[PDB]
Amino acid sequence: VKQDMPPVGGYGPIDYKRNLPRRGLSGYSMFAVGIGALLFGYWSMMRWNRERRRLQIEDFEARIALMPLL
Amino acid sequence: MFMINVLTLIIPILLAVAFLTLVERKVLGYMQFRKGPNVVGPYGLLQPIADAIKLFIKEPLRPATSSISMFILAPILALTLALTMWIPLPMPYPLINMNLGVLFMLAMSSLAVYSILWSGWASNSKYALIGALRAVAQTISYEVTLAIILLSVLLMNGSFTLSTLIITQEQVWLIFPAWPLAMMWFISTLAETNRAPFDLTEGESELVSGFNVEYAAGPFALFFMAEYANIIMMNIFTTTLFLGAFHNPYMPELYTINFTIKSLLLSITFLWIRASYPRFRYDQLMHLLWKNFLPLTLALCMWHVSLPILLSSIPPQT
Ligand SMILES: CCCCCCCCCCCCCCCCCC(=O)OC[C@H](COP(=O)([O-])OCC[N+](C)(C)C)OC(=O)CCCCCCCCCCCCCCCCC
Repeated sequence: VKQDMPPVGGYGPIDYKRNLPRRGLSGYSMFAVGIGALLFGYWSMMRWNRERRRLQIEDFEARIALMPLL
Repeated sequence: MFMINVLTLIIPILLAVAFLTLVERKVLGYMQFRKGPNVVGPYGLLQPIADAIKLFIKEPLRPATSSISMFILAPILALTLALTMWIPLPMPYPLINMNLGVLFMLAMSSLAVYSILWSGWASNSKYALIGALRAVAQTISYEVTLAIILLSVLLMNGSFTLSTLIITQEQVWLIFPAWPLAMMWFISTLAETNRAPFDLTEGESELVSGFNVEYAAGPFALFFMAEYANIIMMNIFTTTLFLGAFHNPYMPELYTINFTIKSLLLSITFLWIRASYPRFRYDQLMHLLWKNFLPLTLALCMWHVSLPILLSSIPPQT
């Protein structure tokens, strides 16, 4: 006879359980990364803002020099 | 000559809106294990043309119980406000170089809500009224936090001018020292345009279509292009605010390419968010911004007003 049957040793394994691998970093790591990014941004902003203030002072004194003729 | 400039501003954004419909459909299909439109033309390049020609040869269907004057005025106001609020954006030179462009965009974003409100009220239907009141709730949820976020992030720029924002980010990006404000701003821009997961006005689950349920083809397309031009303008605004690119005065095409690809990535992130999240309830969105975002926004505003005084880093206003 010929029918639809499983083999002698059966079929392979079949999963039925929830699989969540829990990928990622701990909270301390991401918080430290954020704090370091904030500090780097603050330092770069302080340097560029001081330079921009000096440039603005230079332009203002240029206007001071040009004022009496106008 | 200024007519040439304004038409070359307003026609490519309409073409961008149509191809944004195409890109939205195709990308959203590909994130859902399927294909987008590819049968209309070569890789579906002619689908927005077919949609636009189809929608403008259909019946308008003005209802009998609706006040016709407001019913016509509301989509006109929506498309108009979506058009004359792209202007102050520097690309890298804005068409209109306003000294107070940030407040201008805030005011005209507050004004665009009235189109949704009058569309809901004008068409005499209960679902339209529900959509209009949900728009009101969304506006009172997001507006104050959005304005305080903008004020706190503009304390490092120096002034409200959008043209000087490139000079501020000439050294480093503005997302490095203001990334919590950047995240809160991104959520605020998501909730501003009634985009997912804060749709809540064109809700196809709780309602049928919301405020535009009585708007048939022709006027219905106006709200669609207004919404899509709005999301592109929010993406460009966020790119200018937090991702300022290198600008060469001799080669503006470098800045144009840079902020173009950055705004494209931001729109791709918008559609990425759209396909992956369930819809918020409109009372949970109300308690989201008023309880979680607002105290942190106030604390960050005090931090950003006490920071440049602390460090001798007060930016110039000229
Ligand atoms: C523009 C750049 C990119 C931005 C990100 C864009 C891509 C990512 C998008 C992700 C998907 C977003 C989909 C919409 C989500 C909507 C929900 C939502 O946002 O809820 C917000 C939720 C709200 O929480 P909730 O909704 O769960 O409410 C909890 C309510 N209780 C507690 C009562 C149960 O979170 C926030 O509001 C957080 C805002 C950002 C916080 C940033 C903190 C920065 C660090 C501060 C300092 C910390 C250290 C301690 C102090 C140290 C001092 C030195």
